[PDB]
Amino acid sequence: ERGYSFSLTTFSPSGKLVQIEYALAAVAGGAPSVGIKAANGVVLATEKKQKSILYDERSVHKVEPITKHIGLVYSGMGPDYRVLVHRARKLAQQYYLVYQEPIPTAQLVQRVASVMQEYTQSGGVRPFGVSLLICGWNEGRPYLFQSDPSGAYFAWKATAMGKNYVNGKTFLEKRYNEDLELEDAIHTAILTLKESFEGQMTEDNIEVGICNEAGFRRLTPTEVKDYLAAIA
Amino acid sequence: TTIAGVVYKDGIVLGADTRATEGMVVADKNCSKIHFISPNIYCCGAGTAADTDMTTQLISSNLELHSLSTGRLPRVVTANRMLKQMLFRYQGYIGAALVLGGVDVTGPHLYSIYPHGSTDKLPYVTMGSGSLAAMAVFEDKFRPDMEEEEAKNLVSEAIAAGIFNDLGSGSNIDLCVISKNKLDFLRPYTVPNKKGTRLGRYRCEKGTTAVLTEKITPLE
Amino acid sequence: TTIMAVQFDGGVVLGADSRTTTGSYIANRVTDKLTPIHDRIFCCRSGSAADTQAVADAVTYQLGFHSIELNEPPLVHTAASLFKEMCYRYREDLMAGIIIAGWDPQEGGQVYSVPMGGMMVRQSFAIGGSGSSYIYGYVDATYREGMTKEECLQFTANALALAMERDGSSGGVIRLAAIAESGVERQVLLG
Amino acid sequence: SIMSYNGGAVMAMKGKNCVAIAADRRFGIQAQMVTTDFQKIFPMGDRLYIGLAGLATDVQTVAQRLKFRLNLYELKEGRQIKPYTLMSMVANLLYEKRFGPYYTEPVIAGLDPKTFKPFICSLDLIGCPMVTDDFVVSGTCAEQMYGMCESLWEPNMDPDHLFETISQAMLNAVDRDAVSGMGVIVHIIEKDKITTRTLKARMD
Amino acid sequence: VQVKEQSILELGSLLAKTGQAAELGGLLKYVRPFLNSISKAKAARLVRSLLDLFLDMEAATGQEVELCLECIEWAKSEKRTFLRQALEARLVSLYFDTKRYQEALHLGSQLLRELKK
Amino acid sequence: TGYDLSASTFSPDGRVFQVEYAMKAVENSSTAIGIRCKDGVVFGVEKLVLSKLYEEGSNKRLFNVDRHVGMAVAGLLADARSLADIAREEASNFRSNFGYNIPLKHLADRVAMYVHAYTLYSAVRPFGCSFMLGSYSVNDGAQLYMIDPSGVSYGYWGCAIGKARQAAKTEIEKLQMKEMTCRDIVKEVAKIIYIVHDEVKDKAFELELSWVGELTNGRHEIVPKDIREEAEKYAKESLK
Amino acid sequence: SSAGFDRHITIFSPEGRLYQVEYAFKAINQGGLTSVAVRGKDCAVIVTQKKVPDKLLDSSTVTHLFKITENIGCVMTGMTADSRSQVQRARYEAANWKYKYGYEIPVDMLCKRIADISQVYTQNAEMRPLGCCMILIGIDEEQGPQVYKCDPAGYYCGFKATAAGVKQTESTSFLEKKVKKKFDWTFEQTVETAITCLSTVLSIDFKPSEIEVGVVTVENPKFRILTEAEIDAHLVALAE
Repeated sequence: ERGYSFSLTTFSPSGKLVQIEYALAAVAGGAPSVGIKAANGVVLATEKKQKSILYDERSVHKVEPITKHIGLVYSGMGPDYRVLVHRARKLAQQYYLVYQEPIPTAQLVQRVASVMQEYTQSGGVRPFGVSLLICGWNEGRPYLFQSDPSGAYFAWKATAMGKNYVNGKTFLEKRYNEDLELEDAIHTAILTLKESFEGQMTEDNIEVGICNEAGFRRLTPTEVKDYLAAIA
Repeated sequence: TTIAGVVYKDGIVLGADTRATEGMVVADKNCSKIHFISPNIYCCGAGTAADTDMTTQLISSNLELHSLSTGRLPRVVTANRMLKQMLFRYQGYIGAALVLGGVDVTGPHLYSIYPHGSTDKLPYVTMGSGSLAAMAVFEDKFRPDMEEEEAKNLVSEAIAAGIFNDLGSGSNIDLCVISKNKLDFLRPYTVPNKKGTRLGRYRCEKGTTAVLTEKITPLE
Repeated sequence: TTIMAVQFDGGVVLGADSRTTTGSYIANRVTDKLTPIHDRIFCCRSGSAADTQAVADAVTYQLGFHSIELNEPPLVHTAASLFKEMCYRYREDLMAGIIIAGWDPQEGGQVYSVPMGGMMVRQSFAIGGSGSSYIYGYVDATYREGMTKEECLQFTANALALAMERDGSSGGVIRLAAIAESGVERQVLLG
Repeated sequence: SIMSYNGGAVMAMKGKNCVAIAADRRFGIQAQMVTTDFQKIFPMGDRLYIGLAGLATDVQTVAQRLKFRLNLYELKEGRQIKPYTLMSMVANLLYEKRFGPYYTEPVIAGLDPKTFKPFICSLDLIGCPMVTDDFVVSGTCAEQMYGMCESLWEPNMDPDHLFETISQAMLNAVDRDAVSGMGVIVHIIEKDKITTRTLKARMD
Repeated sequence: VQVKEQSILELGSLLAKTGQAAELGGLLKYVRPFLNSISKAKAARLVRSLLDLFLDMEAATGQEVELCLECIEWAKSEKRTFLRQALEARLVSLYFDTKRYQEALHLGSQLLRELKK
Repeated sequence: TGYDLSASTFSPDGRVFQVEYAMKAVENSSTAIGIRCKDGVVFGVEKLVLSKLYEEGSNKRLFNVDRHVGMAVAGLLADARSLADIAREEASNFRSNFGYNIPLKHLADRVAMYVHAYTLYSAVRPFGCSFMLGSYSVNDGAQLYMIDPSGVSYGYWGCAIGKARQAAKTEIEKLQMKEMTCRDIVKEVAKIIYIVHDEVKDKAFELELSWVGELTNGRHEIVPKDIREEAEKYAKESLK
Repeated sequence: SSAGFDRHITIFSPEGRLYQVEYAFKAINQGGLTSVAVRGKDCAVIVTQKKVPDKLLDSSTVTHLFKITENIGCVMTGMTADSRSQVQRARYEAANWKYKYGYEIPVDMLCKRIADISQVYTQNAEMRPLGCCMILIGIDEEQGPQVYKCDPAGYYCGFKATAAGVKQTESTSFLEKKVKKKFDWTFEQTVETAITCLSTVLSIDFKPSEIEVGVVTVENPKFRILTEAEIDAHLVALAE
């Protein structure tokens, strides 16, 4: 490059930022996803489709692990997702080289959102088009956080993103209670993902990852075929 | 410091003592010199203490980073290639005499790494101060394709020769067996040397020490 | 350490000992002194151990990329140039003696010598290493121009056996390799 | 030597549900004392201390740099620091100065912030984290301190006999040393409270 | 554990195919504590499937409505939402098989006060 | 319009007009052909003289990159002398690292990457040049290559650059290519330059011929031009 | 609609889209070419025609079938100048996997490294996003054959049989009808379907001179470009 470095995101005359609001529009028209925190573990459930019978499902993965106990899904766009995965992978290593201890889940999200915000103020680039759902069972209590293209973190009990997320939002508002078990959380997570799905819900149309206090665990399609018997 | 390692018909047996001397004074009666790299690869270190620590944590970081990206399994030749390329870059100013061993998809592999960067692929290696004593037991007693109990008897014999015939090795024996599926890690394996008991009460009554100024600060 | 390379009417014949010392102690009884760079081009390294392993990887990297791009089997003289460029540039930091020998489709069998200064010269036969000073007289009275392959295998076998006997730093076992148009024939002897 | 330029002695001993730490009180230049109240034990929170010995420059510098990283750590998080994390933090700070190191040998002794479990460790001048279960020593008069604690240590010790043991350990080891002395301070900490006593030593 | 699961499911499928309800309904009364061995959402499909194989034997309504009230009052004690809803939906289907008049409609009004809520 | 200012933007249907604009800049230049016979490559450039306007032998477009490599540039002449410095500099570093002569397949690739690199950014513009690469080697025969301003570079037997592009290669393919000595090809080149470009716009024009092959031992040089001069004597035999 | 400069640089639209990248998807179709990839049970076929407009042009320097490593081949569609720049990146990072890691790179891991680079070109606004596609084949240990496709947006996935180029929606519609009927796939069963799909979509019924076949096999993992004779051998064999 040359030395331009001019930020292409400035304030509106109203006083809002324009490109971040447009980046949120790309997230809302993405694949639906749901995450539920249920007092012994946290369950991530995304919704994976294939436009043909020609694609392969053992290749592209949505639920992606980070350390040994920290999972991560998204709802926005695809190529930008893999960037900040590899960024967060290295970002958890400088914690572990220095402190010799697995990084707490709150400590990642402070660092990932700091990457993402500082990315928007600098010049020549667009913001990301990805929102995240990060979870983990650190120090007894499990956790569930959500980031955004603006770079703001939250702490949900149960949220949803992607298409028709407000419909899934009201559904969890009646479905979720003070506490459940892990298996009940999986049963209501498939229930809310079956809200806006299509007719074929096989072991390949959904893709589910959990966080035990024993650790992160990604579910193979065998159990998801077995657990979808009398689903929702 | 005395480390060794051998390849039997299925897996790999590693072994070390537990003693870190500082000059000519025993600074640690129980150290830990078998390090983690991956769920199928361990490593043993010798020479400088801190330089083997910070190196073997860096490579265990990168292979965890690599294998989580590929999603398959680490390989021992990858751990060999990262180490010899790093140590050669620092011109041998980092004292790290390693023994690398693990079981891949291909099979068991054993490596000796010198701190200038030269590496070897051997069926049995010894490093450290009491390495010349340990190589005497390996060469007099070795056959290809041993059993697991034959190998575990052999390495503990070689480490015990390093203890009883050298001043840098003086304590408990560690082992580690890495087969194709089983990972055994035995920190007390053999205690050859005890400590003699005390025959005299030396404790005086409480208040046998003159105190100038005391101070109490309560906590929560 | 003693390395050996003799060319003949077809390809070449390489040979080395296997004994790695750390000054008076044998750190390794058996050592692959010789290294496959490409499918028809070997080298056989001497001097330091960490240095020569470092150079032989980088040359294998650069020649491998160059030959895929050119989509042909490379030249032995091309590979000999790459050892020259590194060992001359870092002649203050490398103690390496390399003999490159390999078969080539353009020019048959070739043997080059890159000693510790960083020069390069084609020879009919070429020796090197710490034990190579003891067989100068034998290799000059026994070499005859126009040998077959099996004569060269017998020639390098007697030449390495003398230096292993007389030098202390050389010994172990003998590794041989015959590179030709057909294949690479590798064997391990004693005697 | 460079370690023998100012002198020093730091001992930490593990008790039953408590841990004690001690140091001497001398600041001098190779034969000539200057003051009698040089601080070598620094607080790093509650029920978690650190002692430093060696060169008096690197005693003061590293104790400030460690406090710099520690106050940032407890603000970016909500909790206090675990004693393993402090040991990894110090071993990072020493290994960064790999070629020209800080001439010091830190000794960490604290309790659990979650329970009362005691912890002791000591490091090299380049950061080898050696932990023990009985005692750690550091300083110029190191071998005399091994003469005491190998001979005077029992597993399950109330804080009374823990105080009486570490006091007789320091007073006999330091008074054999030439460049250490001029008073001994002892911090004995536990779950309830913290006791600081200053012993009666030879002032020569 | 699992070898006793497939042995009683073998015997449970045996009692259905032959055609006796005393041996089968005795088994359904027996396996009531065994429901607290598996997932609370996987158990309900099994209870549904065992109830259907109980019903599709012979029109003997002396005990069919009696086993239903046992399971509902068991779910009133055990407090599962999906279980009691699965039992009510079968029970009102049973009443329409018997052509009942108000108590079918009374019950169906009671569920809609909860189901759509 | 609106999309045709930078080399970084695409069109709404998906092309780049700045490359499209530079292609027709080369098209408005004089004619240069290149043809290989069975043991060499012959270059031919029609070169215009306005009235006097220079010497006899200024600003020749037959550059000489390597000892065995030729050029036949046409287009914007200032940028052509830049590529000749780049292609010269590339072959030298091949000689330095390696130490056999540069193959022509690489030298087409290594140059065309540098052409392609100027078609990405809004800082620089595309080159307005196009040219021929001719070599000969006893291990590889003769090869003839051809680079456009986009960077698309591959092999030909006969090509032609300039205004007379489709009009010149109409009759190149009428000849033979394998059954020809290049000395026969030399006078065959000169008629095609003499056939095309009637002197309606430009009265005076030169004819520079260059010639690498078996007879020149792989060394590239100009033809003996004032010597023996058999091209133009044979070329003007086509008055009817 | 258009806000700011969303038609020009890679920023967002008010509709939550962008436009430069989806212009680049139909920057392939100016190439005018269609390539088909089919994976069988123990093989992986790549088939691609070529158009030879000039008789004065070689039949050697044209074919898009490239060789990344000894066990990985590819095919390129889109424009040609952007294609060969993409291939040198793939050749370069395959070799760095050897030097860093020691073993041969998987065909899956290479598509991550390519799609990351195409991501960044989308990402920073002052550079062009390189419109050309990418299809790889190769044999993995304990995984069999694989077929992947990098895209100029920056995403990839595995496939069983998937074409690219100009004609996909007729070519993929035929391959779905071929796969979902659950037939056998051995070697020549896989090659014949890769021809007849490209035969029926293009509706040509050609002479064995335009297409090239780049099969890799479990028994022979070397990337191999088929001879024109044996290409004719398969074509008359499936002919009844």
